[PDB]
Amino acid sequence: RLTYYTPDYTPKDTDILAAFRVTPQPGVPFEEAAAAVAAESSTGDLDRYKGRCYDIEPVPGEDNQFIAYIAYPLDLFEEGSITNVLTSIVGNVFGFKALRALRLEDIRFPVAYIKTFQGPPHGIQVERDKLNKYGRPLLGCTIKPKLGLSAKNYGRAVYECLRGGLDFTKDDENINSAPFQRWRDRFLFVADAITKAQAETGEIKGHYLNVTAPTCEEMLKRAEYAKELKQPIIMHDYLTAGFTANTTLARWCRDNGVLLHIHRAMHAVIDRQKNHGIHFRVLAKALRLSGGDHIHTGTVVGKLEGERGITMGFVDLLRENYVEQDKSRGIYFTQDWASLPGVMAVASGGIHVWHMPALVEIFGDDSVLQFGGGTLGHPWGNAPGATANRVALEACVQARNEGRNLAREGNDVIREAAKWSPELAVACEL
Amino acid sequence: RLTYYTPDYTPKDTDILAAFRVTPQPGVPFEEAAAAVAAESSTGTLLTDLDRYKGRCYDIEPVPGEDNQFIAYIAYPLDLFEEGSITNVLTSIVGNVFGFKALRALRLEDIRFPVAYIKTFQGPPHGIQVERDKLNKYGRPLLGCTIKPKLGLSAKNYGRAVYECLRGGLDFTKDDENINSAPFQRWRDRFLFVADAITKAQAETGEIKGHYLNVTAPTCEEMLKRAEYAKELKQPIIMHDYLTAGFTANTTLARWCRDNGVLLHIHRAMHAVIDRQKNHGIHFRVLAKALRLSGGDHIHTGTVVGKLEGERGITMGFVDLLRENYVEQDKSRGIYFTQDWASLPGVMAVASGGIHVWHMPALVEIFGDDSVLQFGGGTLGHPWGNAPGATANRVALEACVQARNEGRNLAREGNDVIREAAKWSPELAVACEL
Amino acid sequence: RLTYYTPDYTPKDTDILAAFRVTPQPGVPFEEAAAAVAAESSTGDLDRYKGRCYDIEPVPGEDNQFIAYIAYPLDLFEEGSITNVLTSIVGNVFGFKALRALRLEDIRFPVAYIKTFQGPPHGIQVERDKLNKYGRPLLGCTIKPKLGLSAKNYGRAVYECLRGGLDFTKDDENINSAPFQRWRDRFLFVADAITKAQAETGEIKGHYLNVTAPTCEEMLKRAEYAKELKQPIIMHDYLTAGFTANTTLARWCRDNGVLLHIHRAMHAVIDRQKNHGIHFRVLAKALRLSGGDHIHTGTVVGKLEGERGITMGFVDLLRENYVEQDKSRGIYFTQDWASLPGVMAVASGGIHVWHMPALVEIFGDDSVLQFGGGTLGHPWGNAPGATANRVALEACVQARNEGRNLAREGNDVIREAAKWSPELAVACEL
Amino acid sequence: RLTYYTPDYTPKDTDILAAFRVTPQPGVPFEEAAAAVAAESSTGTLLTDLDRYKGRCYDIEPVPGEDNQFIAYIAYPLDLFEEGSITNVLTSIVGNVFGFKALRALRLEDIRFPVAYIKTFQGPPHGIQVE
Amino acid sequence: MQTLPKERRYETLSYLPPLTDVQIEKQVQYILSQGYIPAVEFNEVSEPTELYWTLWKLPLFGAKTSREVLAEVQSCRSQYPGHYIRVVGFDNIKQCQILSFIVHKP
Amino acid sequence: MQTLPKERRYETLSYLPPLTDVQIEKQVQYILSQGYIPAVEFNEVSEPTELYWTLWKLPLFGAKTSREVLAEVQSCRSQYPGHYIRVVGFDNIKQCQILSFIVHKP
Repeated sequence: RLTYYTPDYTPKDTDILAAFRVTPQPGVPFEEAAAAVAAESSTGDLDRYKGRCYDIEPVPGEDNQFIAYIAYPLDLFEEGSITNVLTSIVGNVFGFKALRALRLEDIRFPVAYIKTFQGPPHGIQVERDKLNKYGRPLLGCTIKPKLGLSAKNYGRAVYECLRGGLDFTKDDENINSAPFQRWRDRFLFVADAITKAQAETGEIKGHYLNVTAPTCEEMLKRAEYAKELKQPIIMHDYLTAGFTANTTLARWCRDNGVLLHIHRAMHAVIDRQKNHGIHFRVLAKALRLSGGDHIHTGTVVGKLEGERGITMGFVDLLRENYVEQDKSRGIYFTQDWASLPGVMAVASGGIHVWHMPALVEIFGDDSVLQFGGGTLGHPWGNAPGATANRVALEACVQARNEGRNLAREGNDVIREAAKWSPELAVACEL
Repeated sequence: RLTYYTPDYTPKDTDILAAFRVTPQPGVPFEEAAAAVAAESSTGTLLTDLDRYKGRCYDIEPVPGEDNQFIAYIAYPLDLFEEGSITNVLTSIVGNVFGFKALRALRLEDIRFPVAYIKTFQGPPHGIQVERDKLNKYGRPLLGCTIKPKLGLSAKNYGRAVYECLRGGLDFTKDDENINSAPFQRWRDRFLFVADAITKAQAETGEIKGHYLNVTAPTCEEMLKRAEYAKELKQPIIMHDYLTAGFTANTTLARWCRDNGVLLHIHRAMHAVIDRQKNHGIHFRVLAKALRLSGGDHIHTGTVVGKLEGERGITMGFVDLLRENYVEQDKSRGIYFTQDWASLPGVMAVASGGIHVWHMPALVEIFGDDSVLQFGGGTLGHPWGNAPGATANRVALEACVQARNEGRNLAREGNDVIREAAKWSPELAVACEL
Repeated sequence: RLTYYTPDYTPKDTDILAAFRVTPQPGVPFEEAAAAVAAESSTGDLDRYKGRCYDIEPVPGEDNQFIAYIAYPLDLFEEGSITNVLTSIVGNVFGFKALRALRLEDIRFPVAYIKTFQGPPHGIQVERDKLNKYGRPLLGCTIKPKLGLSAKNYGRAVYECLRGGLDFTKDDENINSAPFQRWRDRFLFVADAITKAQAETGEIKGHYLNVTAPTCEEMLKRAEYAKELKQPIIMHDYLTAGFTANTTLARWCRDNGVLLHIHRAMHAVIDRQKNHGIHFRVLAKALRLSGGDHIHTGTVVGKLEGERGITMGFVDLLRENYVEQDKSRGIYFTQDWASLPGVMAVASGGIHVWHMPALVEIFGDDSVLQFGGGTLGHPWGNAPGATANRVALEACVQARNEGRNLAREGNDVIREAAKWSPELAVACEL
Repeated sequence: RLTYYTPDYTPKDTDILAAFRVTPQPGVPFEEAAAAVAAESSTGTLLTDLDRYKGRCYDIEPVPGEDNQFIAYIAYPLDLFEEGSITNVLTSIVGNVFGFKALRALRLEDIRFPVAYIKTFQGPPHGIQVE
Repeated sequence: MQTLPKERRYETLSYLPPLTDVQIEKQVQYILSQGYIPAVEFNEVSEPTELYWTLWKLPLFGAKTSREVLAEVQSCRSQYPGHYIRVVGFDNIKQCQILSFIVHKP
Repeated sequence: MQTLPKERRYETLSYLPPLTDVQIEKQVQYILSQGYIPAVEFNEVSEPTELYWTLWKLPLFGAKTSREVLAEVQSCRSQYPGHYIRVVGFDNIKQCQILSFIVHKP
């Protein structure tokens, strides 16, 4: 072999670059495994259609590991298919035997190949225009308890969160339909809890109705029903249901005006190990090229400077048009998204009232903030627990719209909003 | 917590068991992490009844020979999950629980879909039995080339390499991973110039030849218009990369192929992201059981010949999970839960390593009759082309099928029946050296 | 040849006459090129199916140029197809080598062949009945700037023009869908700006939603969505998208009650040159026989007596039932439209407040007046800039409904309406 | 005008170039007509950003052997036009610009659809090879 | 420098100041002296999405002076103080309608 | 221990106590000193399902002080006592809208 490692190949602006993180077996030299991670992701008519490696760049601070930049040609891949990028690139390359652990860190879809895709149904700008929610990061409950709640008692907990100024309310991962709660009746009693919570408080309230289904016929008849309840948004677990069902629903949600909340269910099988898998900034690029107006980007509050540099790394990749190659922040390739619409970055960890000064500064306007993730609820319920998370939101947006430095004057603006809010002042401590 | 660790809980015959391989962060005890992997895959950390929908860890069983690792058997109830949705098994079980931060690595080893929950699925479109009845190919492991080169071949040159392999005794011929459609080779033309090359090789030699036409597509509409075209070319078989395209698109095509009589070849592309590390991910015997419940008449189970005794007992573990009706709990052979499939149809186990002529004693002995043997993946073809290259891969089959059917122990008398079949076949004798 | 020049052929009332404007090569005699512009537009039987020339009529005031009247039979052409008239007549005749420049001036579709077509979906009379807008020429902004405006900020500029008494508001040529503004979201936020501007001022407000699309499937699903926003009107760039897509959309807009604003995009590739091309009075007849309830007829204000005689020439051809053969006004054949519905004549040049006395006299009631074409906006915005163009409209219709000669008493009725209107009095000068 | 004539503008590999053959009316200079054919095919004559969606003339190159004629290379950006619509190339580029009255004749000679914009189309159904 | 307030400003001849008795009869004299048929219409509410206005007694086919077309609206002043009275003008032949102006308002 | 009563609580900056004249101008000073375009909008009713608010006179492209952006709303106090007046802030370039706060309520 060793014709798949061409280190003088300055890669074309139409190639589809991929930056693996190879950890080769002991005794395997770095040129030979980098020609091999470019080998079995192609051509295991060969000079034009070859995945070729063009740089090594060993990982600083660690031996026996490097970052093999592979340069796949454009015309190897299907116009508009992200299930052909992951079939071609990461199909038969992670199981190659001369590699102890192979991790796809980043990938560069060019301007030539982003235009074949749809992008999100609605961006940041188009989504906020449809919701008429401007200049603040949006909100969310996650209805706890997950299981067991009948379709109306689930809807009553949706009505109770959405009364308290909460923008959206998430349906769970494992709630698709189940003998305690069918989707036809979950969707009915939720859309009857939104038209009361939108009539009570005039804001456009929504609920991420889970349309993840066994078949793509049962997914679109689960989304065509959320369309005919006049629902603003649905959601879809895009890694258990895949990139053929997501791209089916992407093309639907653009062609039916429904926003799409992509959930990163089962994302941590394939990225959570730091040496093997597919890092989420590839999967964040992969669903910006399939659809999603939202994506969970986890949280920033429980992470160090490097682990939230990486977390803010793919948050810019799924939300900003042009992102410069900044390897310390995790982005390995300068990604031009070619005016593709953005995706929201949904913060959903164990965040609570006091993380509003950070998460309005870290995550900007273009964000959604979920709640109930790890925290022990609110002692007064849901409608005070959502008004706590909405006053503490807009106390931080009020201070941000007055120049107050929310890294230092942030805990002050919660405590001077606990005076003019009683539901906040009891979530002020627990 | 420790309300989700019920160690006395004898699990019911209708629970959906799951055996994780938890590698907890240090200082996290074993019960409290195993209650946690039962926590955030349900009923996360009263409005309902907790004790009816909660996942319960019920046994720990530390892994022998390696501390900081155990096998948390979790017992999810039946009525937590959706009837017929294998993308709701994974959304429930491996959804929110691997990125759990008290755990350094978490590996879903095995999973027991009960008889109550297997019956909501469809199974394969066609089993071992109905696949062999449609193809009229009995008592031998079936075959396949893989069309090299992958990229660059136009659709007619691609079908000439299909027709050349399908003359010389080969049963099937695989379309590649990274071939769905691409500006050199569109699918409408690749399927057309392969149907014109099957019905030439099927009419020439009277066996029902097929080709795994790749219907993996960007959208589920584009997938079914890619499969309904292979239906209208009267093709016997399509294929589908089920982990890139997902389980909603697979179960859509499962239900389609059963309702249209097309065989489904499930290809395990992007499987090694999640089953290759021994500490974290989803072991393939979960993903083998997951597509026996959704569609597929064939699934790549890789190979045996490059692996040790312990690494092929585990590979012959999940070959039995996707091919046999009842499989006993044997953990040295890899299976953690006894699995009644409730007369669900089998899935072929496809052998697709870097394999050639001299492995026909091995892969007819290891993988039985109920198998498919791919070729051309790693080995460098044949000097006389594809049709003498496929007859070398077919005379070596039926020599090893004849030898196995005469008491000849192919483990020991296997290299004799390759050498005594290379005499009566000139196409095999030149393939006998490399 | 010279069996295709039959000068005694008095043409039948069922023929399809065509009056070319041949400029033959030097040395080519006029009988031979006129038999040749009738040659390769047929038969390159013969007595029953040849396009034959029957008159020469040299252009007065100019040598080496004449007006070859060709008389095509009826049964050569497809019933109901204007893409077969232009394939047959002007298909392979302009490229004939013994002709320096060939221009199709006028064409006479007979009563026999107009009845095969649909005509417009709705005429002048049927359109005004649907809009309930009587006795005045209608109005229009064109939303400036063209590009860049997001789907809601585009809709906010539509709401602002349509508040100020403006009847319609045009979507641009090059706005079909583009990564800053998708049609699904442009159409949504415009139909949400019409139901506010129609509820504010009770008049039937409309917007010419651009349904020009790459395919005819993406054009009708772009028009079936403007139908289900209950929109009164759509528009269609009818020469870039062709006469198969208009006749597809004509037959749709008649069968779904949507008015059609035919825009003459790319018209001036094929008629700007006075010696070669297809003059717009052919193309105005061609879309009256395909659909359109409106058509841009440019402007009259920047044109001399002959150039607005020709401009009023085809304005009568696309709006009046019977038009007499008047060659000084440009109409070469007496055209009986056989009670076919009319088309509006949409004035869209650099017209402004002070051209209202002329363009209510020149263009009658049966007209639409666009604005923002070349002029530098209005100094107070859109809703004053539309109220200026609506008071100055109806000040000229008030004077016209009182007998005041708007050629001489026209500038008086603007200046005596600037007193009783403050938004007009600031557009009174700039 | 002359904000649409940027003669130093090296056009990007994702612009949609267009080479007109402008024959301007006399007294109209060459830059001001070439900025005008870049004008009324975009962004016609602070509600948005002009400099991102404007057509920019970037070279003049007078036609040899014939005065009053030049080849205005216009550089339209990518995200002005529709994915997959060749009837939106013509509606944008040759739509509103030939009937422009400061020009006696205007001929769209050539046009460069970039690799970024060719990929939104389908191409032929079947090529030379597949035919 | 000022915006336009939010009024109804009904159909046509409605952005100009409301037409007085001289401008009513001069437009009525435009109806008969151009050979149109002066019909009187009334309606409860004057939005132009209620499409039909209820015709007063006749459309006045043989009406020749403005002193009697207005005198039929003089019979319609006291009858309907709360209805938007209106003199429309129908074309004599060619099936269209031209003049439209409210003469009386609630 | 208490619940939240049923108010409208209009869009954004509306669950906090209603912003006074110091907090109006400090947010207006945030619009100009961050390079956004302070536009004034008004509407009859302030639910966020009526999607367009009617723009007051201009969006104030060259507005440089808060003493004149508010002084344009001072021209909009007496004009519209019953309309929800609002100073929005448009992005100068990149097609978005940021600030939104009601300065006057009926």
